Amino acid sequence: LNPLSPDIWMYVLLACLGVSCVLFVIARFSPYEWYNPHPCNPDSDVVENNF
Amino acid sequence: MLKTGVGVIRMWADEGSRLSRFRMLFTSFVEPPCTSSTFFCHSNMCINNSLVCNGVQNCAYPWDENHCKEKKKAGLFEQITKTHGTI
Ligand SMILES: *[C@@H]1O[C@H](CO)[C@@H](O)[C@H](O)[C@H]1NC(C)=O
Repeated sequence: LNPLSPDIWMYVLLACLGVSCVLFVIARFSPYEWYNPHPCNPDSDVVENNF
Repeated sequence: MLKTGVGVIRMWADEGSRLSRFRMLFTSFVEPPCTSSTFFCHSNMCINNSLVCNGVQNCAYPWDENHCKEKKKAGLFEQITKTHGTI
């Protein structure tokens, strides 16, 4: 753990939980991530996210 | 390094040179077999243990002012402050 300062090991882990929460919110806010996981048969209101 | 228990220091400064100054520092010592209430600076001296970490060096090399003020190890914990701890 020596090649990075203990300021940096906390700032990576704080950004690891930070970007994870932003990418979750920004995928639900976006309409393009909503689609069907069943492309074989046609639509039966099966629009579903993955995140 | 005196041999007796009595030491006398004088200062003769005349009329035209009253700016001269000196600041000495005596230290009582006993020749070592060093015992309790001794410290043994390693220079033919037993000094009293009140002279150990006194803040002021009393032997030739600071053997008394050594291995003192060794506060606990810290890191990022005490870096939580007005500057870094806000970030
Ligand atoms: C050491 O010096 C102190 C004065 O600072 C004196 O009162 C004391 O008797 C001496 N001896 C011990 C064992 O403290």
